[PDB]
Amino acid sequence: MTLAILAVFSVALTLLGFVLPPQGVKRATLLGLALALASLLLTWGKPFAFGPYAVDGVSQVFTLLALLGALWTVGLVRSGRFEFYLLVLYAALGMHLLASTRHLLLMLVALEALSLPLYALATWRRGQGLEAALKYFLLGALAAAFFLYGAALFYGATGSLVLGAPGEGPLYALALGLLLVGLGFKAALAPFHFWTPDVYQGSPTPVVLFMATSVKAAAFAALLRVAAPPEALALLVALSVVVGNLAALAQKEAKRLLAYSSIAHAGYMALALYTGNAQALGFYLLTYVLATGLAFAVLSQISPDRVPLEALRGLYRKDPLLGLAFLVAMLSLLGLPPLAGFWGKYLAFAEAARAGAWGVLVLALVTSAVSAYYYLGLGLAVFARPEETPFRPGPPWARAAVVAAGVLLLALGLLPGLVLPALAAGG
Amino acid sequence: MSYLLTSALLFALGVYGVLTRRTAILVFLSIELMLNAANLSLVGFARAYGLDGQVAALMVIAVAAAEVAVGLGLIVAIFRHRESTAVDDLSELRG
Amino acid sequence: MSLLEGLALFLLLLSGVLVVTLRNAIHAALALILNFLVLAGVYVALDARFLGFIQVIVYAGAIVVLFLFVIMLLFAAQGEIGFDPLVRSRPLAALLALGVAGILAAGLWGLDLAFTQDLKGGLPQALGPLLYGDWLFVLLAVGFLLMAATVVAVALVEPG
Amino acid sequence: ALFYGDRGLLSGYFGLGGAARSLGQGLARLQTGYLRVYALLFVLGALLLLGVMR
Amino acid sequence: MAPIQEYVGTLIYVGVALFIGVAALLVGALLGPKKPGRAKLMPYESGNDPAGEVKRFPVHFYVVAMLFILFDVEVAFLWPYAVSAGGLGLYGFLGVLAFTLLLFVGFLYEWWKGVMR
Repeated sequence: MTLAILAVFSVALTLLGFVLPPQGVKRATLLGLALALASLLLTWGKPFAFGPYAVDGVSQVFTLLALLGALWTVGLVRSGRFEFYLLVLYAALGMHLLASTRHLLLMLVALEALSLPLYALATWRRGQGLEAALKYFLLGALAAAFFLYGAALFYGATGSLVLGAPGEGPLYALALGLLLVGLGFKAALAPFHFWTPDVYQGSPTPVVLFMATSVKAAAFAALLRVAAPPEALALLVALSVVVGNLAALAQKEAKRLLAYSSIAHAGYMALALYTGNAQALGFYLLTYVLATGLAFAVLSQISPDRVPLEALRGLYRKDPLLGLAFLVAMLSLLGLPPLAGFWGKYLAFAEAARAGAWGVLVLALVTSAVSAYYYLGLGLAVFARPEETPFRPGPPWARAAVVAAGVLLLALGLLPGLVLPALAAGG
Repeated sequence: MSYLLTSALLFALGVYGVLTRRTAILVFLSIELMLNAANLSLVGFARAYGLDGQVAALMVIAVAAAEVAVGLGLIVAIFRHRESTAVDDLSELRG
Repeated sequence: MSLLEGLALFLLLLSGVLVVTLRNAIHAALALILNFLVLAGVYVALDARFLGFIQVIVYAGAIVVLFLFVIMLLFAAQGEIGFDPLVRSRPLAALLALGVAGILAAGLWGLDLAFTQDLKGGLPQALGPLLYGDWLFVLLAVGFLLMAATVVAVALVEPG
Repeated sequence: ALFYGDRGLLSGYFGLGGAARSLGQGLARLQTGYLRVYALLFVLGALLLLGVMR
Repeated sequence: MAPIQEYVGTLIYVGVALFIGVAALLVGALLGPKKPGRAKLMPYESGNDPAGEVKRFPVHFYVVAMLFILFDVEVAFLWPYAVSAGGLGLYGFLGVLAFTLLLFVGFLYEWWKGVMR
């Protein structure tokens, strides 16, 4: 009954914004998200299904992650337009619906409901932002067409539109492929990656935070429901990680480089899809969401429009806590011990090796070592001499958020045997 | 069965449209054609598997209408002040 | 069947070719409306009647009407302006279209299905219990999506 | 001579790193910024996946 | 339900109507003086500029049309409940009421914001 809370708050605030100041509307949105998260906690171990809508461990964990990312990205945004919060609420409900169902068509409806408000949230009205929004909308509608024809071929290969049906040979394979195309585009996997660098570079940094956390979480949640063949999985992972890290090498801008890094990270997470453990993936995504939200909150404190690499430098001298947290996030995204990003990486690789994919796992690891070049060129740049760069050292809001994110990262890296025991039913 | 093959053909036609068209609006139109090809495949398979693909396609139509509304609003906002819609005119974002 | 069925399928294919070929936006849209009409006729022939009627009403009656409104507000009929022709891209696009047709043709080839079910006409009389029922949740999600789309477009234009 | 040879070996390691970077910038050059280019590459990758599935 | 024979009769109706329309067009086009002149072909209003050069028309028409597509989708969903009503009971009534109220809240937002713009 968390979806009920989400829908009630969205519909109410829609009209309430006429009599309420946008600040009051933002307060209301924050309260609703926190209350939904509290309900998710109190329902831990209470799987609940009504229709095709189903809340299980996966729904709980991934919607927890999405709610966290949405709370963080809303905290930063102070625009006096309550619609800029209505859209976030809509996207949150849509991603919950996406993660909580197996019905392909309801999955499509949830996809559209979560994706449309992001297209509008990508409009700071900066000229690049319109180009980004246009590329995003066009490629997203194309992928929606592909996913819909895949659902049709699924309904062709089997009498139902719900995943798990037995499935035919080549036609079922074709339907599975046509669903995987859209799901990977939404997960920023190569060779469907081209939109991600442009969109991350064009969209405002807090929005990109929201995206790179909640969108990736819900996307991998829905991916776990598919029975993706190992050869297709191998191809996606290889291309994604290779192109991501390589093209990230060439990037001069922090947001675009992070987009390519996120392509490589989606490639990594796609390994747990071999077995679909979802405990390994739940943990991985917990760590990655925290780290990326941290990094993008810092990038938002630096500049919403665009942050170059040199802007990151001197961040320690400016704010030591911010410099240290940014370093920790870069390391957790590199996947290095003793951090929870490393534990998520290890769990995904363990699922992959259990699936018996060796060459693919090796290539992923090589490309991950390649990623250390730019991961260090970001984390260590914090200590360089401050060049001319705009710096607004955040509110205690964002300071405490970034600090708590880094602390949770390191704590679950040191003792994953605390939360990892309850990513299943939740004992 | 001819209907499902015809739907695949219409899908390919809409793909060619999306690739060839210079205008965002005509790209979106080709996308709508792809969506309707999918709806026809759904209707054939609903005739096969008992009518659920009909309600499916209905929901699909509703979703298509919503996304059309949103995308046309975006197209207008991007090319109201700006000149010719040609999508190659926006190349600022590069690798 | 096949006599007029082949006719209807040829009309559908030709209308799609027109909508993707013609450089006049108005002419393409009109080809697409003809496509939707032939497709609703095929729907009726496939015992889906209410769905064909809604395809005419919403898609043809409303959706492409809004499309025509947009392209008449912003003339854009002669699309080939600001070319960046990339002539090499036309044969590559034709190739990609042929391939996306061939892979589906392979997936559906050697595929025969039991098209024998008594839909009783895709009438809303029989479709209602499915829509409000098993599909009621999907319906509510769709309605929420529509409301969100209204608010999205409203805040999206909103000059200020 | 062995010292200079070790120096040159380290330089070849540098050359390998630069070859990796060059490959990376070619892959970043793969993204020109034209939506038609992005969409063509997208459809290409999707067909490649569907073929691999067999 | 109803037989397909009435639908074939509907096709016949359309064919007859179209044939009669084409006949009327042939009479009108063929019977005429046919003296084209430059000023006669000139659009309107004494030399140039009936409309002349004007920039893109108001988006008000776009707004009306988009509103229309969404509410027409609404009506398209309301019709199956309109036919199958008594069997769906209070539960179907409540579901359709929820759907209607959602889209009416959307309408109320767009109205209190208004489109004179």
